[PDB]
Formats: sequence, C-alpha cells, structure tokens
Amino acid sequence: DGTMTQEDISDYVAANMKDAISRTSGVGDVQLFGSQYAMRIWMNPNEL
Amino acid sequence: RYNGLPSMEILGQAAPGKSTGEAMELMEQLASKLPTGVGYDWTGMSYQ
Repeated sequence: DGTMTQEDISDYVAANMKDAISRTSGVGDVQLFGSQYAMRIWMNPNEL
Repeated sequence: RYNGLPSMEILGQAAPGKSTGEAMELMEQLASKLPTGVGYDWTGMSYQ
C-alpha cells in the first residue's frame, strides 16, 4: 500500500522480527538487509 | 518480559471435571478477542 518506505520496513524487521527469528530453532546467524532506526542528529556546522 | 517483548504471566486451573486442554482452548479464544497489538503464548508446564 506504499505507506512504509525502505527504512520503515528495515526498522520493523529489525525491531519486531530479527530478534525472535535469531532465537528460532536451528537459526545460527541472521543478517539484516537494511538497518534498525536510530535518533539521527544531523548537525549543521554553519549554525554550530 | 517473555521472549524479549513486554509480557504479563497469568496462572489458572481447569474447572472440576474439565481437562487442561479444554481450559487452554477457551483462554486462547478470549485472548483472540483482546485489543489490537496484544498476542499470547504458553510457557513452563503448558509448553511441554
């Protein structure tokens, strides 16, 4: 339905799914094709 | 917390005459009619 972007999917997979799948029976390692959300503080040096 | 997510442990017995199988089946039915984003699971004696 195009209500979530690539980063929104990546966060949801990382935050809700990745941990449970990584603890699932016989799962050795789990690589996320994406990244979990973080509080990005994008600094401006001019205003600094 | 249960399996990494926020949880709340609920204990109870199957009524006299009724089996544990009948009791758990209804608990699942009542659990299904709860608000959105609220799931459930069986642990300990109920798991095995």
